[PDB]
Amino acid sequence: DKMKIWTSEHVFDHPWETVTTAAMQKYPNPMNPSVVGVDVLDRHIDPSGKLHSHRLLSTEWGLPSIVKSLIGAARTKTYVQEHSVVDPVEKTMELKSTNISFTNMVSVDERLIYKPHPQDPEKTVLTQEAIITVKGVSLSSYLEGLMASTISSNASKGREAMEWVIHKLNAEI
Amino acid sequence: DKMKIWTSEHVFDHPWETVTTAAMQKYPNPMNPSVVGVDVLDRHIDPSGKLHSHRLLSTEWGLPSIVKSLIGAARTKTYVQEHSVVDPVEKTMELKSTNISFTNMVSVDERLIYKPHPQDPEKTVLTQEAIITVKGVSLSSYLEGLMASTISSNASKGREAMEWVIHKLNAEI
Amino acid sequence: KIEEGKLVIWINGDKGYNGLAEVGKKFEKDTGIKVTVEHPDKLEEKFPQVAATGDGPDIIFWAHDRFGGYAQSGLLAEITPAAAFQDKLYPFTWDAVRYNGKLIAYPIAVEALSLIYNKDLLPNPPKTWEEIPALDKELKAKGKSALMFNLQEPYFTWPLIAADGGYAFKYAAGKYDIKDVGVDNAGAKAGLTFLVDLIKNKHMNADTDYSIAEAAFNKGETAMTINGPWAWSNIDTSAVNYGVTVLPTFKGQPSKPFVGVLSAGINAASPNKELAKEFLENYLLTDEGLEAVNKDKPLGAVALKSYEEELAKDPRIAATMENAQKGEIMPNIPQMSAFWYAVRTAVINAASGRQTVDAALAAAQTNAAANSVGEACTDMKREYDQCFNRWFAEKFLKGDSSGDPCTDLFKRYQQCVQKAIKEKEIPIE
Amino acid sequence: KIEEGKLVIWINGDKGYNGLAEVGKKFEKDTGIKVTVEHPDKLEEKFPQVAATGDGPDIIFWAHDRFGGYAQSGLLAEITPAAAFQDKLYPFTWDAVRYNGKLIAYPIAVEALSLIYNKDLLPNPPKTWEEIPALDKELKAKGKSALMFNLQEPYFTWPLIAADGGYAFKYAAGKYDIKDVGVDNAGAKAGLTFLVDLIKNKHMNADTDYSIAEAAFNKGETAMTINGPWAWSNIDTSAVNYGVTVLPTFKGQPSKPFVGVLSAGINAASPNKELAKEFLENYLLTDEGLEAVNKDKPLGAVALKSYEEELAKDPRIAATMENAQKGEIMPNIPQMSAFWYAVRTAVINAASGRQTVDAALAAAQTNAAANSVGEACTDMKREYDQCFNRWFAEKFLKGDSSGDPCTDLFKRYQQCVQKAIKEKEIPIE
Ligand SMILES: OC[C@H]1O[C@H](O[C@H]2[C@H](O)[C@@H](O)[C@@H](O)O[C@@H]2CO)[C@H](O)[C@@H](O)[C@@H]1O
Ligand SMILES: OC[C@H]1O[C@H](O[C@H]2[C@H](O)[C@@H](O)[C@@H](O)O[C@@H]2CO)[C@H](O)[C@@H](O)[C@@H]1O
Ligand code: NA
Ligand code: NA
Repeated sequence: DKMKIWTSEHVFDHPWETVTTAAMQKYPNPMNPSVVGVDVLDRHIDPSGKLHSHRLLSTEWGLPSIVKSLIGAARTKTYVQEHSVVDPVEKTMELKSTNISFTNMVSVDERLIYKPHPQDPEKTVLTQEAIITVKGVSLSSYLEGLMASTISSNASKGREAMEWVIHKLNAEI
Repeated sequence: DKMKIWTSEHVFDHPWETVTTAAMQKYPNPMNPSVVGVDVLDRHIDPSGKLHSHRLLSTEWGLPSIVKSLIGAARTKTYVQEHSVVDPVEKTMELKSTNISFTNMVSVDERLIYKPHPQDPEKTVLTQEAIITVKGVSLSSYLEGLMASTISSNASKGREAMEWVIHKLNAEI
Repeated sequence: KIEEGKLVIWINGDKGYNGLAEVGKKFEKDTGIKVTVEHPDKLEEKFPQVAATGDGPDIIFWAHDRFGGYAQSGLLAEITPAAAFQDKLYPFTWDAVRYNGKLIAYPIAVEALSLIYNKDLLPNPPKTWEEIPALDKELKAKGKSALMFNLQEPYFTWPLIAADGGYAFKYAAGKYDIKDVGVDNAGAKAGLTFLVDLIKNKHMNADTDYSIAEAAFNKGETAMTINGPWAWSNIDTSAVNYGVTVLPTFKGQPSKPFVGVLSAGINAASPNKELAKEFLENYLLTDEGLEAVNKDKPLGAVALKSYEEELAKDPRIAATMENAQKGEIMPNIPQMSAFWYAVRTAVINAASGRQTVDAALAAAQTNAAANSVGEACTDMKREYDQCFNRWFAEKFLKGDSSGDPCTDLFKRYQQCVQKAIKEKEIPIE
Repeated sequence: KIEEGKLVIWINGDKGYNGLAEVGKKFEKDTGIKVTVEHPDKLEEKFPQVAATGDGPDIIFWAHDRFGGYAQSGLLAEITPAAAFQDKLYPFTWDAVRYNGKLIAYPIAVEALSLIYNKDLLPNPPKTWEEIPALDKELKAKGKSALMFNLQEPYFTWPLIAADGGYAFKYAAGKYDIKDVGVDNAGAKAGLTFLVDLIKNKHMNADTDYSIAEAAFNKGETAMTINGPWAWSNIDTSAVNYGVTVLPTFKGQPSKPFVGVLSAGINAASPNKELAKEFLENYLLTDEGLEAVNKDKPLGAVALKSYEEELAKDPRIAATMENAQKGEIMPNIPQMSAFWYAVRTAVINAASGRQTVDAALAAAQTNAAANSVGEACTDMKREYDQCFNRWFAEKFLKGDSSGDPCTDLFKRYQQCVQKAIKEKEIPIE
């Protein structure tokens, strides 16, 4: 049940304190103008001292040609739910986020962790994953599975064709 | 370099002579009304006595709503090239077919063989393969590879966002 | 392989080829460029065969319905008449001969079938399809046949089919759906049923062709027949005074006959493309030239405005236009050649009672899709395939092949398709 | 938590709340149902806070621009006036208060800013923004200030920005593109630059608020000011004879001021939804009721046809409509609350010279997207976030938290968003 369609490690030239502070107030910004509404639904410091943040993000896809016509028919905004945990002693910031908008159909899930750089506390390390789950089945499995579906289906039509042709053919003489 | 997105074996209750004869005159038929033109480009009996047929099939996709408008703009017909070989002594009929229409972009390839039924010469056996090659790379590889592409790409925007936010954040005090 | 400095012109042998020949003579007397007019048997098939090789006539005359096929299989040149010339002819006729907004031939005249009757035997012609059997009995009694017409070409029977319902391709939003074929619909069946009943009830006979029926009616042995503007001239010289009128109604709905504009195309493999344009525009499509042809055999309703005026005082063109309006214009889609054989074979089967209507007609429905890729080659394709399926089964699989099969039917067919591919621009290995 | 059988009505303290109170008295005398009119400080923010809990007034009065926010965050009831009633009011005003083709409030009057000047000090008012500094020098010389107006609310400065170029959201094909914000465009910068220059050149002062400027001008210490129909009444009782006229032009282009229709919405959490409709339709929106309000403080140009007629003989409504036509109507999109803070903070910064125009304005561009999901909560969201980012950094990360942060700003904010989610129908875990 595992298939991490991606995974990545990167480094910021900034101390975790400031990377984390900045991550809390990330939106809105010029590099992500599609993020139009961010709200903190709940926030708790837990028994162990870990700050928990649950945030909701609203995103408007950039298809500005028929948008006026389109939004009357249906909403143009996608929503992703987010869960972050800050440990201020061990200096880690986790962040697990799913889209809520089309999760019945598909479910992209991204996990991120910010800890200081083992070699230089001034730098910050960001490791990153992502799982696409098309139907709880990997993207690859699902996409191939479709090919089974229709390939064999069309195959099954061709065999009717043959029988019909043969029937006409057998009928000739 | 191998990934047979599908594979199948089926049986006709008809003797290979007649299945093969009927396969030669398969089109046009009611079960495949999307096949509108079939032409034999070349046919040779080879030094070993094997009949070779190269056929071209024209198919019109069934999207009859904007077809009048659509065809003026561009052709609505897809083309598949076909190669068949008949051995009349060993009683086998091979058939390798590719689409020619969008092969630069993608290339579905189907292989079929009709021999008599080992247990009953009156019945005919049809085994069947199919290879999808999206870019000469399997469908699965290609489709996952895209996820790399954009996932990491969006990841790379988020890191700009962070820097910009941080720069503004660092600038405050 | 067409010679330069002559013109060669094909037109069907039922058309007025001598008249057209005279028009060429005037052309030769004025230019000195020789014109040769031919009327080759089965020309609808013969053109394609020769055109594919790069041979054939410089100018080809046929009903417009097959010109879309011809053009798209790379055989016709795009015609380029001036804007002033186009005003000279009805724009309705320019459309019949227009494919992908390119003009592919010159329209000459509008033709449709009418009821020709013997005014001495039928004082008043039946307005009703269904009244005929009753009439035949009376007429047989006086030693004659009520009606006789060409049962071999589906053109002549089509009106009676498309009467209660029945179509080649449904016309939807300015385009024809090639996937929608009204050969196997409810009324198309009733139409064709009526026809066969008539043969079974001894009233008609399945064998009757064009000549058989022309002869009998012009001999005065039959009271009515169904034919076109061209046939009038042989009736005239015979001592039968005749009328042309509307076709009988089936189920009290008009008989619908497909309408064709006799058009004139210029061969893609022709060095003489500008002589052919002058001959067509400046000699044939004039009051003078069109009269010459029309005198020999009538053209129906000419597409030249200036001569259609001088002509539509004819009470027979009147009746042609009536019937023309009562039916549909023919499609010039490439799938037409396919359609025609499908029904052609359907009709005889019913008529000779070998297949029944439902079978033969259901058959047609699907056989109508038996197009080639180069639809000008659809007829050659049939003959080569019909040859191979006989061979493959009888000879090759039985292990009696002596070499590659139906090599001569294949030879030409290959060339048509090859030319057509280039025109259609498909890429192969 | 709203009581049944009373009505409570909020309207801003610069509006004519006593007049409105009188209208309630007539209502009480006729029905016996008590009416209570309040004017709570910072009402644009106060309504949302209380509305979210299920508390607040039954009826809320504000410029229409913030009503789209209010409605979509589940706070307003859909209004259901009869077709006959709608004919009574201008359809232009019904549109300002219509969101997703649902009416969300009753429009009351159309308001826009004009130039009010002292006819004793300025015989002829400057038609030109750029002529002011020159005038100030002369006026300072006689011991007075040329112009003074509210530099704290961005409403008052907006006209001068949207003059050479500058917009909230581009309007494209009947919808507003929320991704296109004209706060950071070329002329928006020049506009705002002009303003700040004026403070630097000692002509204005950044500190000036509403009251400061009202006082000075009504005291006769200044020649001009920029204000709305409401402010006229305090000028009247003061011994200054005044004119209202067009705003000076910037770059020879009109000063564009956003126009608002003072509308009146019914709280979603209100048992008295049918008393509120009768009070609004049958008491306030009548010649009688509207006069009462207008007498206390003028309403600008009423949306009631039958009273707008009786009124537009006023040469000041005339000048309001002139200026109203010269600018744009305000959007009622939810993103408006966001937009307003973005510019509000932009302007002061420039004015107090702390940030320069390009910086403060670039800042606004992006801050304008700082919407909440429940955009009625966008203001509460700001205050909670501004609190958390101070805490998180100063307290929590330094390991000095004593418990969950900014709990009281968070409390209400949470409720607004929660109500808004239901209204927007999002699904969460
Ligand atoms: O057959 C004589 C008569 O019919 C023709 O109509 C044709 C049609 O145009 C062809 O494409 C053919 O396959 O089908 C019909 C005959 O079944 C001509 O239009 C007409 O001039 C000709 O005399
Ligand atoms: O501020 C006084 C004056 O301005 C108002 O305009 C508002 C706008 O309607 C609000 O949404 C706010 O954030 O921005 C503007 C002020 O900066 C009212 O329209 C008007 O009645 C009120 O008197
Ligand atoms: Na999930
Ligand atoms: Na291939």
